[PDB]
Amino acid sequence: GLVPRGSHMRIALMQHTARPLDPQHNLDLIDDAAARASEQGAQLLLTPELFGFGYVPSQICAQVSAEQVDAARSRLRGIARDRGIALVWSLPGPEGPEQRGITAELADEHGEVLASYQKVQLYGPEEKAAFVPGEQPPPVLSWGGRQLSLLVAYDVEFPEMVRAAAARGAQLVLVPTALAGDETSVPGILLPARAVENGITLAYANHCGPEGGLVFDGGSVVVGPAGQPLGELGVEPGLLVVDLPADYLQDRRAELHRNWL
Amino acid sequence: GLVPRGSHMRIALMQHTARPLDPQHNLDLIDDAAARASEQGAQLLLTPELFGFGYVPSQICAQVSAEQVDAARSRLRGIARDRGIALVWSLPGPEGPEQRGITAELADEHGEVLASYQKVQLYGPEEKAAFVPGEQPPPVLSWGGRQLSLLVAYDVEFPEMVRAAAARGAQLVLVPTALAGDETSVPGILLPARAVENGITLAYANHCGPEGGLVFDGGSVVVGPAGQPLGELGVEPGLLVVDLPADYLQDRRAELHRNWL
Repeated sequence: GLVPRGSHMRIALMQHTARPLDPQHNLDLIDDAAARASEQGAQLLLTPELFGFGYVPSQICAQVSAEQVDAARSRLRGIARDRGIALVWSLPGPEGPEQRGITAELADEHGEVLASYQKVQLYGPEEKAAFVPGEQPPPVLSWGGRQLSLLVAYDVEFPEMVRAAAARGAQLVLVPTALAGDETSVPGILLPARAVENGITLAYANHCGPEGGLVFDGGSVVVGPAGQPLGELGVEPGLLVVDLPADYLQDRRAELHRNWL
Repeated sequence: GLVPRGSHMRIALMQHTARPLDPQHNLDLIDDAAARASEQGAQLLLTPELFGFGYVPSQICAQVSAEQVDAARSRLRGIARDRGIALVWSLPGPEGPEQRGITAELADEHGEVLASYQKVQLYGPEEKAAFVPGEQPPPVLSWGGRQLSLLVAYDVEFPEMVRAAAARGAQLVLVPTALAGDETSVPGILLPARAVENGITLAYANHCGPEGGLVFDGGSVVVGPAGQPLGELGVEPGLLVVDLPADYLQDRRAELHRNWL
């Protein structure tokens, strides 16, 4: 409903089913969600991993050109500006098909790209055959009165990746994902710990349905710093809208830890 | 009951209330538990943090001598040998009161000390006033057909510490603890993730009652690699006896992670 008293940030997560290799369809779905989110007074929309082309790594590598990626990117920056909402998307990277990774980018409500990130932790042999892993830590930036960061999918399952964001000041970590196979331990067990162990909030936006030979779990969720869900979806398409309201990060002996991994 | 078909390791956890500064009492409680565990066919007993002197950091520093610590240590090695059970205990370290830490040690059923470890992550200002932090990673060793490791209390709440054990081959991480204040997120949220994110089993043995001005939570638990409790206690004294039956550790990009903490 109405924006509450103690909240100045309202976010939205898109959970839907993409059509493999049909960016016009999938980007129309993101535009629809962006509009709906903005109508409900959200200031940012998070969407799932590789949504624009579908989660089809091998087919992205074989069939999607750099010019097609750029065309999608341009449309998404357009959606952010035209729907007046910050937008996090995930696309192949901008290089050629043999040299690019899986990315996440944040555009503000004016359409400016504020931050870009390449997935460090690729999942499985298909991703590793289709994409180059990222080599840079997660970005952290001020937006909306807080420090936001980006990670993609499998990345959040490594405590190191979330710690790398929180070490740089992250408060709100936004994670496009694509999680299939009834993997309940990721949102059920790992995400709450990532939140608690860093004192942060995490938003996790999944696909949810038949798509590319998989059946995605849905279960999109926003987890706060106590490890509790602030909002969660089930298995069907939906738009989750959430108002956001030990000192592990100081106590950790990082100079020793770094030598022990 | 009877040792089951698919299990060759049965462990026990002691959960009890210690009396501050009364090692004879507290070590008699460990001897009792060791006997009971051995009668029930356990091969190893895990006991809680600082149990022999009570969880009273400031008073340990002010009043407990190195010779008193050594006397306790000697009795514990005696209990392991005389009750014919491997034993994990936690005592002040062996140096003088201004130079020692909080330790965990594993003795085998012959009373041989197989491994010793000094707590790296001290909790709060009282611990930090009474003890020196450890500087060495967790030990890992073969016992009973598996690779065992040690950590103490607060250590397990850092993913880095559990990763350091699993990186060295740990399969079973044994954690004396002292957790008070109805801190449900530690066993409820963090321990299951430590298990899942490494593929390991963890045993967590707490105090449980009035002791040293705190009321300890109990909730001793053994968590398996799916994050599920294999056995758990409530808030009262007890002896938990448990039969033990993505490739994160390979996939992690440790050479990058180490630069990002």
